[PDB]
Amino acid sequence: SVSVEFEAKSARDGAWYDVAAFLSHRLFESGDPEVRVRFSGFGAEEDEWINVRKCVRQRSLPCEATECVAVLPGDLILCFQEGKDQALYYDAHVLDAQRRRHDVGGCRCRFLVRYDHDSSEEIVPLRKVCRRPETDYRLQILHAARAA
Amino acid sequence: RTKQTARK
Ligand SMILES: [Zn+2]
Repeated sequence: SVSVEFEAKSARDGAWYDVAAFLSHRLFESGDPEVRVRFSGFGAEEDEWINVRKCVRQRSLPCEATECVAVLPGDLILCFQEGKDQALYYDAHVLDAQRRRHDVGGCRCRFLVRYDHDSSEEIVPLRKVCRRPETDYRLQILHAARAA
Repeated sequence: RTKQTARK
């Protein structure tokens, strides 16, 4: 089997968070079902009704050191915006990549990103980047290129 | 695969 985990977008900040459980559902005549969500990092007081189609998706993947090759200009990624008073995962697009030789610490590559929600830009290391699961495809392709 | 801890 292959497990499928989810992340959901909060209406409080527009950031994405891991989902620990789905507790309930509600339906509308107009469409767009909603699901009651318990967040992995938080408790019952932070439970939220979430638009299933628009604000729930398969969990983004924290990148392995070698997986930097699967992060391309033009990609949507989930990027850790770390600041003064808060540090949250926000959708961003990769504008450019500065790819450097890896060492003992792993990936030395750097990525210029632009956050979707505020158009702000930042240079980030791989450790702040989560790639969408479909990019696994890319990796698989690369894996097929290896020697038998 | 572990994410960093979000702080609100
Ligand atoms: Zn790298």
